[PDB]
Amino acid sequence: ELDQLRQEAEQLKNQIRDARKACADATLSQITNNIDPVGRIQMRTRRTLRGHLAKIYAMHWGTDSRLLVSASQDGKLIIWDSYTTNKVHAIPLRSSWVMTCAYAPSGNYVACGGLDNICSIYNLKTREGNVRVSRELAGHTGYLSCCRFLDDNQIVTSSGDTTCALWDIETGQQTTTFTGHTGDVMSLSLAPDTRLFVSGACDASAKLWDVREGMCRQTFTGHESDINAICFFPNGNAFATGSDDATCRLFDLRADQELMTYSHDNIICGITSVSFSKSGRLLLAGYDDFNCNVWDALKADRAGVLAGHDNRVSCLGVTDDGMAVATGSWDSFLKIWN
Amino acid sequence: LTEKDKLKMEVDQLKKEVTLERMLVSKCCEEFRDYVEERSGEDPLVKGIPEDKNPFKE
Amino acid sequence: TLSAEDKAAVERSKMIDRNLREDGEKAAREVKLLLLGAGESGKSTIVKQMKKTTGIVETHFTFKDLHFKMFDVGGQRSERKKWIHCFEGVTAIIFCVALSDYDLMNRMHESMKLFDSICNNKWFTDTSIILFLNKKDLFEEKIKKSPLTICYPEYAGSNTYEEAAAYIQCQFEDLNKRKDTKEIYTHFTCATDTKNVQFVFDAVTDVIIKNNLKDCGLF
Amino acid sequence: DIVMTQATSSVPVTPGESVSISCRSSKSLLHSNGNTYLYWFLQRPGQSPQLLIYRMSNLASGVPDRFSGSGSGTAFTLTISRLEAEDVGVYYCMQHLEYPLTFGAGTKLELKRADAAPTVSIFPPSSEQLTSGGASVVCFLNNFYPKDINVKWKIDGSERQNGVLNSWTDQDSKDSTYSMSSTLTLTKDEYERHNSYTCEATHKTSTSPIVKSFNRN
Amino acid sequence: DVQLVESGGGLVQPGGSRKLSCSASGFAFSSFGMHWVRQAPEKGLEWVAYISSGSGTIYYADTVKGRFTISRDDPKNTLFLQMTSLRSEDTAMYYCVRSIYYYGSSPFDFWGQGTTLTVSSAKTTPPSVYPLAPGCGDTTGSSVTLGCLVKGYFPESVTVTWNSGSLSSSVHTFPALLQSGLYTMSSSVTVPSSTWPSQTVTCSVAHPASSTTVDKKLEPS
Amino acid sequence: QGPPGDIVLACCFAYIARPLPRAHIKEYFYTSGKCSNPAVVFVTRKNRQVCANPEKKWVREYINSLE
Amino acid sequence: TSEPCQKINVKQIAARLLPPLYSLVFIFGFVGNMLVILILINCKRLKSMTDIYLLNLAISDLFFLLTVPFWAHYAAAQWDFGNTMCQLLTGLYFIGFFSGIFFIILLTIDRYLAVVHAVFALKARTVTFGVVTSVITWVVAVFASLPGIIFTRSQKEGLHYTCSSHFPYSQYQFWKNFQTLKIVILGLVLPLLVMVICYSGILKTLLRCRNEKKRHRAVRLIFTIMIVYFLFWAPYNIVLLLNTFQEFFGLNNCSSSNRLDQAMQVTETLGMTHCCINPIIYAFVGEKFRNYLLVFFQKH
Repeated sequence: ELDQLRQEAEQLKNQIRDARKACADATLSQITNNIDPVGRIQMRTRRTLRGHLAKIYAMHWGTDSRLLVSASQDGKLIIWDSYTTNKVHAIPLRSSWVMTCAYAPSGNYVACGGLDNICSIYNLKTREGNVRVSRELAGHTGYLSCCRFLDDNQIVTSSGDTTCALWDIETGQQTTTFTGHTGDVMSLSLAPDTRLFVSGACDASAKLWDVREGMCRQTFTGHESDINAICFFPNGNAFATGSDDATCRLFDLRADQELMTYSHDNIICGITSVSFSKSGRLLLAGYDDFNCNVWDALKADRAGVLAGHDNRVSCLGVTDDGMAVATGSWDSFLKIWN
Repeated sequence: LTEKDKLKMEVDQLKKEVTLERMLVSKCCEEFRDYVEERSGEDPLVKGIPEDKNPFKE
Repeated sequence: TLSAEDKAAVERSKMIDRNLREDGEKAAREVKLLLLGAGESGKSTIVKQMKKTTGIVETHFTFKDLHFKMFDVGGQRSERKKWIHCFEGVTAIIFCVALSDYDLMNRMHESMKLFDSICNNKWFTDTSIILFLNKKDLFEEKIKKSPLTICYPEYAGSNTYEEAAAYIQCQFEDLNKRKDTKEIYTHFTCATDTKNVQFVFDAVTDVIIKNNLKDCGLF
Repeated sequence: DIVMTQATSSVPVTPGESVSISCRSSKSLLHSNGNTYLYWFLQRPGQSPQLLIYRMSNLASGVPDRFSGSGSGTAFTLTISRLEAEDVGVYYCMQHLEYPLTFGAGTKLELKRADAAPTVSIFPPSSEQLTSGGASVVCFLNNFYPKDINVKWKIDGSERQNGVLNSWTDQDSKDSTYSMSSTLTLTKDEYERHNSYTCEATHKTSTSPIVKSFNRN
Repeated sequence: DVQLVESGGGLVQPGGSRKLSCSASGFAFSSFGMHWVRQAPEKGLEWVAYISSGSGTIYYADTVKGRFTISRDDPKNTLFLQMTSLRSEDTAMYYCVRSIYYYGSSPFDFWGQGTTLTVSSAKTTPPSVYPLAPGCGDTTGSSVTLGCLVKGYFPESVTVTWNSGSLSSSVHTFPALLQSGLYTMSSSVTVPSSTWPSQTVTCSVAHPASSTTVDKKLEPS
Repeated sequence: QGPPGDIVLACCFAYIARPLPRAHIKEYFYTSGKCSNPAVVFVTRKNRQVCANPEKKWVREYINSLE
Repeated sequence: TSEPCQKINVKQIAARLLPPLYSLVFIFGFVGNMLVILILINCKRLKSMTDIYLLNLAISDLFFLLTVPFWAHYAAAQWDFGNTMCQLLTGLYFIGFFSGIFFIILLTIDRYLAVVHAVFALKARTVTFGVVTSVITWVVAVFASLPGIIFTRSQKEGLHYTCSSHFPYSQYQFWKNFQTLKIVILGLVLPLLVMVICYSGILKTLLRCRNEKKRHRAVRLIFTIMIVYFLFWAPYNIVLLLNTFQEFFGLNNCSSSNRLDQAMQVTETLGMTHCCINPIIYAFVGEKFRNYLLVFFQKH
């Protein structure tokens, strides 16, 4: 009977692949052949933030595109003012094994977690003047791979036990659980409206979830190995995934299939972070070969390279207004490029 | 059980996914191209950014 | 050029910077050990000998004027490939292994495979291992009862504690391909005296001496 | 230094109505970094000040939303959309662009009420004071509005001006009325040299001032 | 709750010295820069002193530079202003203010309750109390006003009550004024004409500085 | 001891007996401090270099006059 | 009727020979010192005492070697700068010379502290202590240099120019002994006294080590350091001890005085070589610095 279920699943997969092939009449690259190349993009480092004493594992831009939080497993959450390079806050964490950080859209809270299996929320605007942890959300059983704020009271966290979760910060309990992944979840990406989000896991599949009802809508396959990063296209109808196969794949929610692959035989290192520009014409891919790359999303040819780091680019982000791109590496230096 | 329920949920998800209606890749790619073209000209990281209006200056 | 309210911000930035620099200076004097094992490998026994939160558990203590911070990954139940690289800078890797599990695909072979995987690693090409061999008191009666060859088909020798233990030790220590850039210490940890902590102290002293030599340039 | 100028006082306004308080600086407070450094503080009767606005547009925590700040580089305004009985007090503008921090003169927001004529009572020197060589004649003008008022002293019909000490009570927190005191002091013999004494209050509630007099017999 | 309690105020002769203390509780005292701001009697505010966080920077107002020293004991959560060569112009209420400076902070967000400092050479003197009853020919209306005059007292701290605080709805206390180097005020109570002289009306005047308490019973003329 | 270079100059080995005609004397200089004995060398119209004892009374007087 | 023994028979040939060797030893040491300074400042900086001690030693050697070319030109033709620069160059030369030795001693003490005492030195190896010690040793070096400086003057005689040091006559015979008693005790006796103890402890600790290849290489390097230092600072200092007491050994002859001067030139050249090789000995030894140099060279 189990063999019967497996056979039915395989037949369903075959039917789905056949349907996708029937719907894959063309690809993005050909229809954009008449668009002139963006040219050689040569960004320069306008700032360098040097306060961390260990590897940088997460950074997140503020909604005002000036302040940014960054987490390092020296045990510190440092909030930088990128305009003036001043350290606004330096929160000491209870567990130094931080793997993720979040800056609330309102700017009032930050969140971080990691191998401690707990997501801690820090209140930045307490009257006492000292940042203090307001809630320790403990309902996971694995490392907190990522976390993101829906608002000042809702947070989504994807963990290493293969389940994502939606929390109620005030009550400290788990509001909803998102199950359906087979391998560890490595990233999260809220949609522009924050109604639905995509999570990438080690199964090489990115799953679409609707926050309110807590179901899974779609599964996107096409990667040959794990997915390290996932970014939502600003339009909110597509998202780009970076994988260990040195390939960045563009996926569409409506078509439910891959639109483009950004790779060339020269580069054989896995991705670590992916992010789009404000207009979506550029895809910024942080690599483990120490060199960030800038892909012309409409042409797939390398628009440029960002080589200013001496270790893995662990995190990459773009200001909400698209003015600058912050890259944080394992050498403890953030660099703002523009 | 765990494996049996795992297979059941996988089959259910596959059913739900196969009920989906998929739009042609051509139209989606055209929409992507048009959306990027409408806004590429004003993207700071694509077009040259003069220093005087650059928030990051020395 | 700076507003009267911006110099205060710069002063706060500098004060935070000099606070976190001294915090890192303090952290640089901590001996970070990573505890590893499998099943009932006696890791609880090692913690007891030394002496709410799922995942990594940190235990800090001081012995003979040195501060140890033992990180027991414990029940992570996750792909180690995605969270082991954060321990690249650890000082030493304590590795507990049961010797009464030679009877029980085998538990000894599982431990051996885990040891090989975590010893020959992209990130632990220099960190020294400290292998603990637990439960020798019980393994004594177990080897008196049944032969060890049931676990090692190639084993050739007598069915005695000293030789069985020597063979197990040699089999574990032969798994490291890079014998020149990292050493594998060993101690039959069932010893209930303070030797259990003394051996770790000696191994960490040797490792830090080697690191200091490498920095100075002698090595 | 930077000189901050305000009006000495603002027109009293009724609760529920909007009100504006202006301040101005001798130099532009708009720094090159975009921040205009100006803080608006409130000091209520018998209490310590408290921040209302910081950097000219930001409402401090715990401040009701009705308070708002605005203004150009060298002219600033604090607007209360709907006044309350709890907004009475002094409003100060302060500049933080350069040290030293120079406050403003302070605008004293006070309530408005229906005009009421003063109740005037005259009191002669007590026998106790008369035995000590002094003689104080006292004129109490209770429960009148507005603040401005005049008091005149006469002795047997002859005006006197010097030797009068005048005191205004702060506006009553319950009925919003003012109460006034005029004290006219003499040596014992000088006071005893005359028989009748009088104080007249000239107040806007009556064209003819209200008279209160007493004869020493 | 955030609290800044000041102490050390009182009476000081001109040319003397005095230390004002500010005890901080309920917040991280060491993260905040501190200010001392003075308010002269019946006048506006004037910035006096500023000490940064960690004592890394200090500023003084020109009117006080060289005479006042600002310091902070973080372990005890205390702020000190030591004043030397006090002048007559230095009499005022001194307020302790906290101020944290970074991107988006709100400086000057809390002020203490203030401490009163009186720099004057006047000698402590008890008050002189005089009753104030209607004149002999005074007309008896529906309500009658009685009062008490307080003259020639120093320092400026006297409390007047009527019938041990029972009469407070119609009680008025007039602000003190300087006369002949001392202080003077008056106080009034209006009561129904049927209650006086039927019921005794007494005013109690307390001068804590001289530790004096005088009760005067109003008597009809 | 001393700095690098060729820094090798003629050293003095003997002292003059009595003063020579002071008129013909042009200049004077000291020898390198490395040499064994102290001495002041005078150059005359015949360019003759003659030693002297700086601790001597008349040599000291001549040095004082010429300085 | 004669004059002091004319030192021209070998003096001219010596002054002709010297400037080529001074240019060669100047370029060979300047390249090493500049590479060391650039790599350390750009790549890895001030994490422990050793890092800043090596930087300070490199800075001292850079000064000493920047000063050498001026004296290299001195050999060619004559001295053509002036008295103020004659004093300044000697001062900078001695400053670098003494600072290099002091920082060698500091590095040798740091190695002993790091190796022999590991638990104890785990907390004492802080950058603050290193920097305060560096400034203190700079202050000590300037103190030992000033006595040499204040007696240096440029003599403009008719025949030629001189840029040497002339001691006060009344105390002339005294100070030179001091001038020598300061360049041997700070040159060999104290450096070797510290080195013997430090490296004896280091070797005793190394024997306890287990490896059979890197330990042998380390012992080879230790003994190479000791013997090369002694070899390159024994000849000059010994000939100085001879010269300051030239007559006590019965060398009262022109021939013996010329032998001393020729040996002085030859043995000085060795010392210049010693600043030129010292950075190589203390940095280019199988160290992580080798890989840093490789990678940073690949970056440019």
